[PDB]
Amino acid sequence: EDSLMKTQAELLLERLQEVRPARFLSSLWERLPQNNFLKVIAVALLQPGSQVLVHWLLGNSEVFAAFCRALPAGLLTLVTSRHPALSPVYLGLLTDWGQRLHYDLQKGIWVGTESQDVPWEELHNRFQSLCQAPPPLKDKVLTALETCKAQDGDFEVPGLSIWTDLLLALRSG
Ligand SMILES: [Hg+2]
Repeated sequence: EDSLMKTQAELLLERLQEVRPARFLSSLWERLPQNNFLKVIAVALLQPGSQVLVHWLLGNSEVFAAFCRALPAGLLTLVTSRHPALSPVYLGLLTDWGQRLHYDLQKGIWVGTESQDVPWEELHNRFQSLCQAPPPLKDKVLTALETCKAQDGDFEVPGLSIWTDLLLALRSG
């Protein structure tokens, strides 16, 4: 199941620490259904190069952007804890995605305008998960959120700044 997926992740890593191998990954990405393949890469990133997988993910910003949308918050925080080069990249997508949103006064939420825009609940959930991560990570996340809030003007009233609002949801008194 996830035993199929462990096996497949082992086989992909064994084939990469051996063997292209950026060219292998690119042909696998064009050939395999993307859903399957993102999950296998996720498992490959968590196995006891690999640094070859990471480099290739840094090199393919579209592929990693989909990885970051498709996979659960908690999985993303695991992957990004182990592989810190993926960290500023995750945070940058998150920041970009959050900037796309605006405040719908009638619904009382932050909403996008394009199909691909990330929902508020998803952004909230990704940051909540990142904010419960082991030290080097929790602090880079916190700083990023504060940096953006300060950039918007350090507002505390709701509906101005997504970052004000996210930090209010994320902090508990
Ligand atoms: Hg931010």
